Amino acid sequence: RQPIGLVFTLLLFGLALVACYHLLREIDPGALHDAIADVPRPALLGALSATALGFVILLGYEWSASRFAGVTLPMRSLATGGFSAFAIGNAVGLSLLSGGSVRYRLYSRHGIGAAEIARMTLFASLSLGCALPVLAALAALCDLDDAASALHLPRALVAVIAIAVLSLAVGLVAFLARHRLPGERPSPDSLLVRLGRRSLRLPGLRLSLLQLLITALDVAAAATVLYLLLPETPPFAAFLLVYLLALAAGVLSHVPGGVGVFEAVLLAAFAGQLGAAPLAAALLLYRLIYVVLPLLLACLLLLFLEARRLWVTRQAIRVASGFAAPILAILVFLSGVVLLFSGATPAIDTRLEHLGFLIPHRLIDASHLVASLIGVLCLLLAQGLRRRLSAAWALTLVLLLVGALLSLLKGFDWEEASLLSLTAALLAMFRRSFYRPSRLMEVPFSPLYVGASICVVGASVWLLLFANQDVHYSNQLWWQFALDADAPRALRAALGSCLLLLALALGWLLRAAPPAIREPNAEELQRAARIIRHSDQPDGGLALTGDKALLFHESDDAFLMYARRGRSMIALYDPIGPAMQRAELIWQFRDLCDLHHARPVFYQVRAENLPFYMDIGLTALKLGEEARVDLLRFDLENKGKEMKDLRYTWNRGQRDGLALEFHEPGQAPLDELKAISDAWLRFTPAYLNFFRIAIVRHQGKPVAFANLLETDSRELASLDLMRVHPDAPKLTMEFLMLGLILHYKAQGHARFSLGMVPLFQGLRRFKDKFQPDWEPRYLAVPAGLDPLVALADTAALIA
Amino acid sequence: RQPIGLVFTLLLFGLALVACYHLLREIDPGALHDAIADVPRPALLGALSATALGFVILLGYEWSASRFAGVTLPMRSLATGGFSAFAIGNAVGLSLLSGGSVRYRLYSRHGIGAAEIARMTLFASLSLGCALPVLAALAALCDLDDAASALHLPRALVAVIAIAVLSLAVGLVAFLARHRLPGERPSPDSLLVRLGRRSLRLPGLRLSLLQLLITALDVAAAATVLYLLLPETPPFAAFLLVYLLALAAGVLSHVPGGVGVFEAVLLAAFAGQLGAAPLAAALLLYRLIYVVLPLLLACLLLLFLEARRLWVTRQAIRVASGFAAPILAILVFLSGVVLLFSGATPAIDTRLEHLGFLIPHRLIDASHLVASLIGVLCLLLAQGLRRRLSAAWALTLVLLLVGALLSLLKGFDWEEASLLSLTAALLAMFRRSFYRPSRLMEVPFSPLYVGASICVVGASVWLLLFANQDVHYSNQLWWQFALDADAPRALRAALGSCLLLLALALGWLLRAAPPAIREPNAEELQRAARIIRHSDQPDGGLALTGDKALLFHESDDAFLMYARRGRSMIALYDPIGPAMQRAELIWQFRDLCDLHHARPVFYQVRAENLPFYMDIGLTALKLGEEARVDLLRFDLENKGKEMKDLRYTWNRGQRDGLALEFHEPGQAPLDELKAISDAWLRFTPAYLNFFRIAIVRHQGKPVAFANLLETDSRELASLDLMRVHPDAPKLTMEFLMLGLILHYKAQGHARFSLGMVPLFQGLRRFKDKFQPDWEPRYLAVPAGLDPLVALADTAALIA
Ligand SMILES: CCCCCCCCCCCCCCCCCC(=O)O[C@@H](COC(=O)CCCCCCCCCCCCCCC)COP(=O)(O)OC[C@H](O)CO
Ligand SMILES: CCCCCCCCCCCCCCCCCC(=O)O[C@@H](COC(=O)CCCCCCCCCCCCCCC)COP(=O)(O)OC[C@H](O)CO
Ligand SMILES: CCCCCCCCCCCCCCCCCC(=O)O[C@@H](COC(=O)CCCCCCCCCCCCCCC)COP(=O)(O)OC[C@H](O)CO
Ligand SMILES: CCCCCCCCCCCCCCCCCC(=O)O[C@@H](COC(=O)CCCCCCCCCCCCCCC)COP(=O)(O)OC[C@H](O)CO
Repeated sequence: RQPIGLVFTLLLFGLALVACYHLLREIDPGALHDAIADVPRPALLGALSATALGFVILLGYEWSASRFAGVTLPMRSLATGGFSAFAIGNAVGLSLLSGGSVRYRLYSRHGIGAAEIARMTLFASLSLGCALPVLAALAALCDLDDAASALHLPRALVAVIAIAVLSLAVGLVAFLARHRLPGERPSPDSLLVRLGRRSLRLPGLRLSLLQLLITALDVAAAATVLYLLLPETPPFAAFLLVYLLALAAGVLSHVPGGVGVFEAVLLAAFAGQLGAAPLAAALLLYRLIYVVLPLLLACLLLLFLEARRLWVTRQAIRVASGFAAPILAILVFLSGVVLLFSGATPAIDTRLEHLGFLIPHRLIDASHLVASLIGVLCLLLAQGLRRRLSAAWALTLVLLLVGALLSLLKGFDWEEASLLSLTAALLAMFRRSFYRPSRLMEVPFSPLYVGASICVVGASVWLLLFANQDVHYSNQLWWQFALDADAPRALRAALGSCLLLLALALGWLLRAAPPAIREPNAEELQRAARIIRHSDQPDGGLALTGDKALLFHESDDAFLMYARRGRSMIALYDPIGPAMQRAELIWQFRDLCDLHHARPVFYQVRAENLPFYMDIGLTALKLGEEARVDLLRFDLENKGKEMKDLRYTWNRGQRDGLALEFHEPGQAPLDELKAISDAWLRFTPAYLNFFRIAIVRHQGKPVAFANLLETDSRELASLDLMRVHPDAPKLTMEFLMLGLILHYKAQGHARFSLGMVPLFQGLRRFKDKFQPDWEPRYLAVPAGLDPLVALADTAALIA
Repeated sequence: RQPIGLVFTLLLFGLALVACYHLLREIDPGALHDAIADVPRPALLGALSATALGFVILLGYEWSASRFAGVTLPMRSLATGGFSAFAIGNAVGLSLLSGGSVRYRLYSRHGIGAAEIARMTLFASLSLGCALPVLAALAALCDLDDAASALHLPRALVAVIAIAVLSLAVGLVAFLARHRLPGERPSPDSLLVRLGRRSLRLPGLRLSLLQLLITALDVAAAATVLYLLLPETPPFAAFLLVYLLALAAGVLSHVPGGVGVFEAVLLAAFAGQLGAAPLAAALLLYRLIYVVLPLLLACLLLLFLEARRLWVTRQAIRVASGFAAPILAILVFLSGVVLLFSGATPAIDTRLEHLGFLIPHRLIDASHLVASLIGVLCLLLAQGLRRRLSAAWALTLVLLLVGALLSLLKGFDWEEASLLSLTAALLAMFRRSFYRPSRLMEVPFSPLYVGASICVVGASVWLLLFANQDVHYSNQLWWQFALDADAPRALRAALGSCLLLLALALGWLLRAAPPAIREPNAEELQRAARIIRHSDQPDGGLALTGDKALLFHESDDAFLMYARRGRSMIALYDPIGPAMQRAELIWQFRDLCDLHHARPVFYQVRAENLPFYMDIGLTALKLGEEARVDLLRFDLENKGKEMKDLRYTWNRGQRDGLALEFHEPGQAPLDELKAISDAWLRFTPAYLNFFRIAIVRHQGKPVAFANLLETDSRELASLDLMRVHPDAPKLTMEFLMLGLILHYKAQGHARFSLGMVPLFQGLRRFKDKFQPDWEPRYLAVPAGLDPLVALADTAALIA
C-alpha cells in the first residue's frame, strides 16, 4: 500500500503541476506581482479576519468531537489541541506530524485513553469528509443556472445529481436510524446501532445537526478568505460549490497540503471568467494566510509551551520527549523549501548591482549553487531531527547559519537569511531535545521523506520554468557566468539539487542488508544476567531463557529482549537500565524494526515509559492489571477478614506438616523438579540454575516448586514458573506464596510482585485475597488511524 | 601586592600610550598606511624567515632548561612545550595562560615532577633576564660613538657604564665560583653552591656559555625581524642596543605583551633619524609577525592536539580538563579586541557608499554601536570561558555570531566578520570543554581581567584619537547621524564601551558579602554520612567529626570537607562522589576560595584527580606514600619471611589469650573507651557512634580499641583513631590490625588501607611488615613562580 500510495500521490502532484503550468500560460511573473500588489489593504484585513473566525470555528469542531468521544477536558486544553491539531494537520497532512499525533501527545497528559482520542480524531476527520458532499449539493441547488455555468455542465444533470445526493443522504440517515438500539448509550450524545456483525457508534441527532452547522460555517469562512482576495468575483453559490469540489479533490489526492490539486481546479474553473493573474494572486495569498500562517503560529505556540515546561519543571523533565523534535523538523524542512524556491527565482537587479561592488561576481555564482545544495540537505536532515539525533542537530544548525550567510552573499536575500536565522535560533534553544548519539549514516530509509523531497524539488523546477520564461533557452546557457545572468544561476542550481537528491537517495536505498535475528550466545546471556543483577527490574529474568533475541546498548549497561512473530517484533517488557539508557534503547528498537520492515510492538509495559513509546509513535492500550503486595505495610500481626483467612491458612498449613525450603542456584534437586514438571504437564537446567528455587514439601515429599526472580538490590522480587500437583491440597499453594512473602519480608525487600491479570475471574479473586496494590500494564502498538480505512469499513458494514 | 602591582602596571601602560601619542604627532594615519604599503615583499619574507629562525632558537632554549633541570623528555614534547610556552608566554604574559602554566600542563603527562618543571620555568625566564644587561653592554661597546649618538649621552659615560656592567658580571661569576661545593652534582650540568643559609643550584660553565650563545642568537634574530622592515636603518650595534633596552623596559613594566612601553622607547630613540611613519609601520608589522602570529599558531597547535586527543581517546577522556578552555578564552578576548579596535577606526568610503543602498543608513549607526558593546562583553566573558561555564560558552557563541553579523552591517567589515566567525567555529567544536552549570552572575571578581579590559578600552580610545584626527571636535559631533560621519560613530561607540565597562565593573565589585564559614549542623552531618555510605571512599568518615566545614554539590550526591587556617583553606581529601561531581566540586572550591580571598590548598589527594587540580591552578607536591594491603592476593597459607613472622605473631597472640570483638555502632562500651582514651592521653560519642569499633582484649580486659571507616560497598575500608596502652604487649597491636585484615578478608573486602607515611622510619618499616601496596599521596598548592621573587631571593642571599 505504502509504495503504491506514495507513487500515486507523487503522480497526482506532478500532473497537477503540469496542469497549473498550462493554465498559467498567458500570464508572466510580472503580471502576478502586479496582481499581488493590486489587492487592497482592507481586503487583506478582511481575509485575516475571516481566517481568525475560521480557526475559532475549528475549536467548536474539537468540542463536538470530545462530546462524541465522551471526553471531559479543560477549555484551555481543548483550545490548544483544537488549534494545533487542525493547524498542523491541514498544513503538512500525513508527511510529518499529523492531527491525531498532536491530539494524542497533548491529551495523554490529562489521562485521556488512547481509544477515546482515536475516536476523537476519527470524528474530527470524517465529519468534514461526509458533510462535504451534502454541503456541495446544497450549494449547487441554489441558483442552478450559475452552478451549471461554472461547471460547464447541463442544468438538468447538475440538478438530478444534487437531488440524488440529498436523497441518498436522507435514505442513509433513515436506514441507520432504523437499527438504533435503545436503552444503552456510550455517551450522552451518541447512539449504538447494530447491523449483525459489528456495533457502530454514531453521534446523536442534536450532535449531528450541530456538527453540520459547524462544518457549514467553517467551509464558508475558509471560502470567504479566498472570496475577499478576488477583485472581481462570481456569484457566491457557484464559487462555494467549486471551492468544495477543489477541496474534495485536494483531500482525495492525499497531497499533504492539498497543494497543486486545489489550485489546479480553482484555476480550471475560473481561468477566463476572472483572469489568471487576479485568481493566481488570490490563490497564493489564500495559501499563505489560511494555511502557512496558522501553521507557524501553531508551531510557535507548541514550542512556547515546551520551552515553558522546560523552564518551570526542570526536575521533573529529564530525558525530554515532547513536541520540540517534530515541530523543529517541520521548520527545518520549510527552511530547505525556502532555500530551494529562493534559488529558482531571479534576483533583484538593484541589490545585485550594489552587491556586485562588495563581493567578487564569481562568488555570487558559487554562493547561489551552494545555497541550493544546503536546501536539499535541509530537506533530508529534517528526518534526522525527528529521530532526535544530536549529530543531526549540530549539522543542521551549522547548515542553517551557512545557508543564512550564503543567502546574503547570493542576492542580498535578507528575507531568506532572516527566516533561516530565526529557525537556527529556535533549533539552538532546544539542544537537549536531540539526545541520541547514533550515527547519521545509520538512519533507516524513509520513502515518505524522499517522496516529499522529490515533490519540493519538482515544485522548484516548476517555479524555475515560470519565473524565467522571458529568456530563450540554449545549450550555452549552462556555461554563462555573468552577473545579469539570472536564468543560468537557476538552471545550474536546479541541476545540482536534482543530482544531489538523486545521489543521496540511491546511496540511502542501496545499502548493506541488516544482519538476521539470532538467539543470544553464552556470553550475551551472561552479560544480560549481569545487567539484571545490577538493576531494579527482576522481570528481566525471562531474558535468560535464551529463546528470545537481546538488543544491547552501546554502553552495555542496558538491554531489551524481543522476538519476531509474523510481521511484528514484540519486546517483552521495558528496557532494563537507567532512564536515559531506556530512551536510547527504545529508539534503537524503533530503528531495528524500521530496518526489517516490521511493526514495533511492546508487550506489558509500565506507565512510566509511556511518553517514550508515544515518541516513537505507539499508543498505550490497557492490557492488564499487575498486582504487587507492599511489604512495608504488610505485617502478620495485623487485622482483617482476608488477613485472618490468610493466617488461618498459614497455621493450618504448619500443623498439617507443610515445610518450605530455599535452595541457592546450582544446588537444586534436578531429579525432583523434572519429575514434578512431568507430573504437572520453558523448563531447562540452564534457565533453572540462574535463580533461587523455593520448594514446599508435604511431610518431606516435595509438593511444589517455584523459581524466584531477584536482583542484587532488595527493591523488588517476583515469580515466573510455578507448578503444583493435582493431588496437592488447595491451601498448600496459597501457603507457598505466603511463605515466599514472609521470607521476602524477613530479607527486607521493599515490594513483591504476584503477577498480571488481563482484561480470569478466579485468578483475579485469588490475587485479591492478599489485598495487593494494583498497577496498570499497557501494550504499545502503532497508531493505525487512517480515515479512509474506517469509512471503507463503515460502508462495507452498512452494505 | 596584586592591587598595587596592577595599578602601577596600568599607569605605566597609560603613560606609554600618552608617550606614543606625542611621538606620533607629526604623522597622520594616511602616512602610516602608505608606510605600511611601502615595505617591499622581500623584506616581509626576510622578516617571516627571521621569525621562524628566532622561534627555532627558543626550542634550543627549552632544551638547555631541561638539561639544567635534569629532565629527560622526547624531542617532539620539548618542541611543543618550547614553542607553545614561549609563544603564549611572550604574547599574553601574565594576564591569561602563562609560560609556566603551559609547561606544567604539557609536561605533567610524561610524569615530570612539579619541582622540576618549576626549575625549568625559572631557568627559561632568568637566563634571558640576566643575559640582557651583558648583551646590552657588549653591544654598546662596539662603536661607542654610534651608541652614544643613539642614546644622546656622553661617550665617556656609556663607556664606563658598559665596563662597570661587564666587570660586575665577571666579579659575580668569580664570587659564585668561589663557593662551588665539589663532589655532589644534582644534574650532569649543574653546580651546588653554599652561602651559609641556603644552597643554590646554578648551571655549569658549559651550560652557562651555551645558554648565553642561545640568548645572543635569539635576541639578534628578533631584532633582525624589526631591522629588515626598516627602509632606512641606523648602525646595527646602536640599533641592537636600543632594542635590548626597550625590551628590558617592556619586561620590567609588566605590561602583558610589552606593548606601549616597547614602542614608546624605540619611537623615542629614532623619532627624527628614521622618521615616524617608517618606524611606526615597522613597529606595527614587527608586533604582528613576531608576537601575534606565533601566538595564533601556538593556540591552533594546542587546540589541534586537544581535538586529536578527543577523537582518538574518546573513552579515556571523560570530564575534559585540558587546553581548550584557556586557549579559547584568549581567542575570545582577542575577538573582543578586534571588535573594539574596528569600531574606533573609520570605514572605507567605497563600502559605505554601496552598503548605503542595501541597508537603512540609521541601521549602520545602530550596528556600529552594538558591535562595540558586544566587544566589551567579549572581553569580560573570556573569564567565564576560562572557568568552564556552559552558560559562558552559549552566550559567547551567540555574541560572536551576532558580532560577526553586525560587522558586515557596520561597514562591510568582512575581515572582522571572518575572524569572529572562525573563533565561533572553534568555540563550537569544544562545547563539552565547558561543562560547569554554575550561574554567570556568581563568578568571583577578577581585578586582572577588569584591568585588562580597561587597558583595551584605553588603547581603543588612543586609536580613536589617532585615526580621526582630521576632524575638528565640537559638542555637536555626538548628535550627528550621517553616513559620511565616521568620527561621531567612533565617539558614540567609545563612550558606550567605557560606560558599559564601568557599569559592569561597579556591578561586579559592589556585590553582597559571602556568607561566613560555619561548622555543619545535624542534618548536614547526616547527609554527609549518607553520601559516605553510598560511595567508595571511606576516608570521608573524618567529615563526621563535625569540626570542619562541608561544601555540598547542587545534586547533593557529593561533598568536600575543608577548614580555614590563617590565609589558606585546606580541603582534607578529594571530593566524595562521581568523577563529574568531583570536577564540579573542585571548581566550586576554587570559587569559594576566590570569594574569601583565600589560598586553595588540597591535602592528601590521590593522583587520579591531579588534572582537575592542574585545571584550577595547583601544583602536585609529593606529600607522602599511603600503604594499602590487597586482600585478593593476601592469604594466610602463603609463604614469606615477613609472612612467617606475621603468622608467628598471630599464633603467639592467640595462645597468650588475646581476643578480638566487633561492636556495631550504638552498642559500644563507652565507659571502657573513655578510660582507654584517658589512659593513652577527636574523641566524642557522636563521632564514635558512627562507626563499627573493633576492641581487642587481653584475658578479658580490653587492651585496645579502633574505629573502622567503612562504606556500604566492600571496595575499601580504613582505620583512623587507634590507641593502645603503654603496658600492653608489643605484638598485641600488630595482632590487632592483623585480626582486622583477617576479618575484612572474611567479609570479602577488595582492599584495605593502613595509612600514610610522609617524606617515620619506624612507622614505615612497621607498615612494610605486611608487604603492602604503596601509592603516592599529593598536596595541591598554588603555583607561585614569579621570576622577580626568585631573583630578589638570589640577590639577597648573594649579598
Ligand atoms: C538588525 C540586526 C539584528 C541583529 C540581531 C539581534 C538579535 C539577535 C538575538 C539572537 C538570540 C537568539 C539565540 C538564542 C539561542 C539560545 C542559546 C542556547 O541555549 O544555545 C544552545 C546552543 O549553543 C549555542 O551557542 C548555539 C548558538 C546558535 C545561535 C544562532 C542564532 C543567532 C543567529 C545570529 C545571526 C547569525 C548570522 C546570520 C546571517 C549570516 C546552548 O544550549 P545549552 O543547553 O547547551 O547551554 C545552556 C547553558 O547551560 C545556559 O543555561
Ligand atoms: C502561484 C500560485 C498558483 C499556482 C500554484 C501551483 C504551483 C505550485 C508551485 C509553486 C508554489 C510557490 C510559488 C510562489 C512561492 C513564493 C515565491 C517567492 O517569492 O519565493 C521567494 C523565496 O521563497 C519563499 O519565500 C517561499 C515561501 C513559501 C514557504 C514559506 C515558509 C515559511 C517558513 C519557513 C521557515 C522559517 C521558520 C521560522 C519562522 C517562524 C523568492 O522570490 P523573491 O524575489 O520574492 O525573493 C527575493 C528577495 O529575498 C525578496 O524579494
Ligand atoms: C565565501 C563564503 C564561505 C561560507 C562558509 C563555508 C565554510 C563553512 C564551514 C563551517 C564549519 C565550521 C562549524 C563546525 C562546528 C562544529 C560543530 C559542533 O560540534 O557544534 C557544536 C555546537 O553546536 C552547534 O551547532 C554550533 C553551531 C555554531 C557554528 C558556528 C560556525 C559557523 C559560522 C558560519 C557563518 C555564520 C555567519 C557569520 C557572518 C554573519 C555541537 O557539538 P556537540 O558535541 O554538542 O554535538 C556533536 C554531535 O553529537 C556529533 O558528534
Ligand atoms: C601603531 C604602532 C605604533 C604605536 C603603538 C602604540 C599604541 C598602541 C595602541 C594601538 C595599537 C593597535 C593599532 C593598530 C592595530 C590595527 C588597526 C586596524 O587596522 O584595525 C582594524 C581592525 O582591528 C584589527 O585588525 C586589530 C588587530 C590587532 C589584534 C588582532 C588579533 C588577531 C586574532 C583575533 C581573534 C581571531 C581568532 C581566530 C584566528 C585564529 C580596523 O581598521 P581597517 O580600516 O584596517 O579595517 C576595516 C576593514 O575591515 C578593512 O580595511
